[PDB]
Amino acid sequence: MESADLRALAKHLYDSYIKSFPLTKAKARAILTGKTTDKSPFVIYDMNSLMMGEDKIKFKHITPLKEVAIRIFQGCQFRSVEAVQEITEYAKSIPGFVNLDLNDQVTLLKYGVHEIIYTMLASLMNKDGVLISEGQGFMTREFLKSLRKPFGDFMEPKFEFAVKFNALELDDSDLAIFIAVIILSGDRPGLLNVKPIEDIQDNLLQALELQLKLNHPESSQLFAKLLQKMTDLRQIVTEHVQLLQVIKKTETHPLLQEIYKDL
Amino acid sequence: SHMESADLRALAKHLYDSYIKSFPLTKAKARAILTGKTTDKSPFVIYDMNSLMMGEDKIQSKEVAIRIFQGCQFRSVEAVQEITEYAKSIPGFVNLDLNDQVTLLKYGVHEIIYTMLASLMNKDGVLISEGQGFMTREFLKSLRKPFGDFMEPKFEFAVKFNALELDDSDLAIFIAVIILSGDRPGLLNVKPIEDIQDNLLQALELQLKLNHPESSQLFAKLLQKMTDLRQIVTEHVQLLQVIKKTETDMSLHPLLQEIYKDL
Ligand SMILES: CC[C@@H](NC(=O)c1ccc2c(c1)c(C)c(C)n2Cc1ccc(F)cc1F)c1ccccc1
Repeated sequence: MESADLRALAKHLYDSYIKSFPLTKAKARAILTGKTTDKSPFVIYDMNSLMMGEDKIKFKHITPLKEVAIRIFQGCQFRSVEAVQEITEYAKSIPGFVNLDLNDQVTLLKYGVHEIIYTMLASLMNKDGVLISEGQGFMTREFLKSLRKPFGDFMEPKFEFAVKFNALELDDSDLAIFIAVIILSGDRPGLLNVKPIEDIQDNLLQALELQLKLNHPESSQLFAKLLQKMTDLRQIVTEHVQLLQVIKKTETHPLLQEIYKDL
Repeated sequence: SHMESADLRALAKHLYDSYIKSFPLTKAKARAILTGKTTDKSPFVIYDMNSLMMGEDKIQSKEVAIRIFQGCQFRSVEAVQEITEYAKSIPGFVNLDLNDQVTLLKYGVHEIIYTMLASLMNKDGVLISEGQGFMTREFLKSLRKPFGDFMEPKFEFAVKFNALELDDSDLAIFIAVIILSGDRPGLLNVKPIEDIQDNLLQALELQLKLNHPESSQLFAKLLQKMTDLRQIVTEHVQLLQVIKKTETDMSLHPLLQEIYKDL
């Protein structure tokens, strides 16, 4: 509607984005390049550095367990569950979300967290590795693909997406509106009242379009390129669940399986 | 109406919202079925062997006492899945050590099932089959030994617990307090667990004061009910040790077995 109101929505989403996500992209980019404050993350590049990292980095997912490739997949599921709760808190700050049907709120989050997890995973990724444990570590890309089959292929697609996605050079204020657009997708299966969802998303898309033009004046059709990335996000989520269904045939704890019943 | 009350009320609203999304049969719906004030919510009442056989196909050639006991396990296992889903929504729960998350769910899931079971109970019986059925207290008490002495401690607690007249918004915070118990055996980090419960205990005190202003010291009486919950769990595990050695042709559900392992 009003151009000034769209900037108010952009400022609101960014303020909530900071409160909901501790390790922002700006903080992650400072770690991946050097914030002139030392505190460089512990790098995991092989099996020996991984065993040293577990004795130094405070890992809160070390259950009595036997192969190494399972532990790494276990750690990435612990963080995923933490991420879902961060996204859920952020989704509640989107204007109009809490007023939606309660079943629709659950549906929008059920199918949206995966696409948001990979979107924000790109903020912690360069072409050589990904930050882990709130930025205290850095697991190299070569060490991830050196894992045995099929555990050596569940991160390479995210790297291929991140290197293309990070080329857009979006900051946290851009991602805050972009993440809100993904959550309010009116085409999620099982929605009961699509109209208010699309109404809010069309309002978020107007805010994102004005945000990208003011924050990236020299990027011609960046708004269009960012919408094309949403298509690539659903391709990986579909590709990941196919690899996830291969899992459950190899990892064969009852109470632990209920906490991680998804993803 | 200070700023501290704002966060406590926000925490109460968050938990109640997660409570509704995690449990499909709330106390409000349970009471609307039992009070019998409509026509579409009337349940089928099972009171003898005849009405038991009459109420079939409610959306094996086993013994009646065995078949009903097997049905209690499936609902218990399904309840563990719902409590596990609600636990992840408690702020800070998924950020704790993974072994502590399992330990809190291991010892907390019993005290919550019997707490919410009171919502489905009155003086004369308990709702079953998602509220479509209603099994009387005397029919369950008439089952062969020792299957007839399973539900009596639960009915006695429910009658005294329901006298507090708590609604779902009160139960949402009280259930969160039960999960974040820092006295569970085998915990690694008690300080982060006690910090979360102190916040939940603070939110429960304000919730009960605003929702039950005429009820004097309801917060103290609600906390004292933990003694009765512990007594039921102790009596329940003693009975299961009898069936384990008398009914060697059946076993508990694997998810239930892991909960009962050790303590
Ligand atoms: C803590 C786990 C504990 N579970 C119970 O003690 C229990 C018993 C009966 C319950 C319930 C919980 C609940 C939630 C309901 C609604 N019921 C009534 C009910 C519902 C459906 C039906 F088919 C028959 C019914 F009796 C348990 C552990 C191990 C083995 C068996 C049970």
